Amino acid sequence: ALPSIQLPVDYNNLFNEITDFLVTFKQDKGPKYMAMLQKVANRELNSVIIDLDDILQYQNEKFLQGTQADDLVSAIQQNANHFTELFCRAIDNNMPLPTKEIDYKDDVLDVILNQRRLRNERMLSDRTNEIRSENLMNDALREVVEDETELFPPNLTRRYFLYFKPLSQNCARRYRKKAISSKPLSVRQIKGDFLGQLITVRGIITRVSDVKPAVEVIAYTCDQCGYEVFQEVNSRTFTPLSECTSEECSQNQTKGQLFMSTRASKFSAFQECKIQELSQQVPVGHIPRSLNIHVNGTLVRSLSPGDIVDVTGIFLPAPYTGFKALKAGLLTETYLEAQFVRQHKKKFASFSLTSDVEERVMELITSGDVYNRLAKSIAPEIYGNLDVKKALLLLLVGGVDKRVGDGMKIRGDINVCLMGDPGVAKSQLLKAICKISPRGVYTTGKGSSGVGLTAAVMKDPVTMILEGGALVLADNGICCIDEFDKMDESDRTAIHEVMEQQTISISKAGINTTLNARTSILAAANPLYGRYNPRLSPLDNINLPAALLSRFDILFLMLDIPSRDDDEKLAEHVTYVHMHNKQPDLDFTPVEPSKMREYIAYAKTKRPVMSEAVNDYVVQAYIRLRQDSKREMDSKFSFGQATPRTLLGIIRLSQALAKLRLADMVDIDDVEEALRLVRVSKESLYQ
Amino acid sequence: DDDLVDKTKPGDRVNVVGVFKSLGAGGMNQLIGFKTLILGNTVYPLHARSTGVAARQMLTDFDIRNINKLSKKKDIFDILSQSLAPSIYGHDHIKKAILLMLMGGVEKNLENGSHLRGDINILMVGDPSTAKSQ
Ligand SMILES: Nc1ncnc2c1ncn2[C@@H]1O[C@H](COP(=O)(O)OP(=O)(O)O)[C@@H](O)[C@H]1O
Repeated sequence: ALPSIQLPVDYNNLFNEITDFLVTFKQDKGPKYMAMLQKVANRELNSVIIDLDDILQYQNEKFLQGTQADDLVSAIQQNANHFTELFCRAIDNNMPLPTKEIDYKDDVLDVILNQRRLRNERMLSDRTNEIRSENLMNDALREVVEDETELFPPNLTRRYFLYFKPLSQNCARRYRKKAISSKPLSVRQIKGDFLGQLITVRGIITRVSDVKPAVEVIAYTCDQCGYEVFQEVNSRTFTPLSECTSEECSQNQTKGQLFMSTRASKFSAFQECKIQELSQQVPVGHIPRSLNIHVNGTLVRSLSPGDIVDVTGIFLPAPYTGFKALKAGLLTETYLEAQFVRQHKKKFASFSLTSDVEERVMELITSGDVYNRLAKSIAPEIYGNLDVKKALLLLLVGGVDKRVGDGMKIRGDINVCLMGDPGVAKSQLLKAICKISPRGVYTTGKGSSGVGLTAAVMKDPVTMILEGGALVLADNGICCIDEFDKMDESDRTAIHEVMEQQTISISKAGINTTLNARTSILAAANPLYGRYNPRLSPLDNINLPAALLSRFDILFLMLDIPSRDDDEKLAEHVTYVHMHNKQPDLDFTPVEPSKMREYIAYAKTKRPVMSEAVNDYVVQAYIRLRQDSKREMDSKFSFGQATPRTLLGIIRLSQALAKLRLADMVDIDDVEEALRLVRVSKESLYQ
Repeated sequence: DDDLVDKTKPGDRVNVVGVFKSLGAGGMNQLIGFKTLILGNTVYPLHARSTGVAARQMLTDFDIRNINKLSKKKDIFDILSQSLAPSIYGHDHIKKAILLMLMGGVEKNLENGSHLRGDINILMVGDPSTAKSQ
């Protein structure tokens, strides 16, 4: 009964060689990870990051200089779960322990482990005194002390954590080895044979839960024998235990009666979410599935919902089956444990490094004529509309704010509407804008109702929260909106509530919340039946009241005059699209969006300040606008009224225009550009 | 079973060949047991009138040699145009496009941009009883 199997996997010399690689590494002053371990011993960091490349670099290094190394990349790659603690107990062999005197305000966790380090040694110092005092080289005298005393386990006092990291193909491109762990694989590609492996998946973060502590081990005070009982739980649920389980309360008539304790237990950060399929490699008639991923420890609070992320980890089952009668006997429900996060579309306001950044940013700066180059680069796949692209470049900036303090804020947001139909292909840009921009949700007219894009209340799974909508999702980002003309009339009311910032009021059956939203609005509606009748007026061919048009600072019109000379360049434009896969030729090179947004995000941290001469230039220029707008008062081609919100925008615009100079140099040509985009945006209906 | 997991989406027409087996203790332990199932199976999706794939049609070397003999001509577009009106008089230029929609055009998705649409969509209009429903 119960036979045994030998396998080529060893645990002995692998533990020996993994000690040497943990010690002997010099390439990337002294040893790399010991200085990191001294930084861990500095008690200022909680994570340990292990690559696979320096392993493979070492594995290249040992064969070329010495006889033979045991393979260790594919060794970890197979089972990958026993390599957690068998690696980590070798770390505690070597440690620069007293490297800094403890701070009084360091950590309440730190003062507890310092006790259990010291209480271990003082208990160790007692037993070696009694044995030498009762005699009848001292290694066996040391060894007698080792087994006659109950101690705290070394698993109980750790204070740090370790996360693995998958290898890139880049070093695998030089020397091909077991690079199977890092491929963009699908949930459909997850066959049930990849259990225990280390994988790489990607998708969309959907229905993120909340972070709440997970109990791991529980302390138990005796109060009679004075020991501490410890119970490790790896199940879903558990039980409290009996009255005592001491060795000294044992073999005695009166046992104790215990109770647990809070401050001595060890907890863990816990939160999970679900990943939906990428919706690009899905077969032609299928519906995307989901997958459960547990997240533990340091990496928590790092995954916003509705993103694109590369998740790598190791693939483990959970003991669970479905309904009671449907159980075929051994039903294994799986999950994935998160190990490393690499996000596509790297989020702004999260970097501070500038040196390797300005290694490429200064080359963009020293390229010359940058501001005209930018709007050429965002969605260049149409012809013309450069001033139209120029304003949308400025929509990408935004990024200004001011509160007077004990008062009100001002919203530094731009709201550009688009009018015209149909051969301008506006939706080619509408998909392009929310694609490059981080936190970009593409929305339609009817597919969200008045309750859809706002929040909702449903029963919480395992961890009655407010499940939010798209505008709840796409805060601090830009919402792309199709066909505002066909919304619900109640859905119009919420949009007016965004033009005053952060306001979403709810007076439903049990909900009285006023939730906040740092969103941004782009809208595009179509004109009336027919197309551009000069017999029709402004607001005659418009299906919306002008109070909503007063809330729009910037408005465009998409004319289509069939002109003879404008076609031949546009004909050569569109035919060149299908000849190749790139439009510009010998005059321009496009900016890739990843390098583009980093220059944007660095420009988002400037906050230019105005001056006094630019104060003088704007005031009389507003008297220019206020005087000639109020001399018509008609339903003619000119619009009716000029708001003070027009001045609120154009001050904010030249402020945002100063941000692309990155210099806090609000000047005369700063404002000179701002007036040009006002008079051309309006009244382009002359031809 | 193992190589047979997930060949069908819900909503198709599939032939199933297997063995009708009844397991379980039918209530005689301590009101009806003997629930049944079918195992040892092979799965064959079949074409519907309006659901699922019909592209399982084979091509022999004898077949394609006829196609290669056919495509070496100069007026086969006319013959294929006149072929699709088996019982309908006229409508010559209408039938020509109906070849072309099933061709579907070419699709070239741009590098890190958007796709460019390739298929073709047609509406017709006319007086009734003029082969509109035919
Ligand atoms: N050119 C034609 N050749 C042969 N039959 C025709 C022709 N035009 C109409 N028909 C007859 O018209 C009938 C179909 O009517 P149809 O125009 O398709 O319906 P509806 O106009 O209500 O959509 C068929 O039964 C067919 O026999």
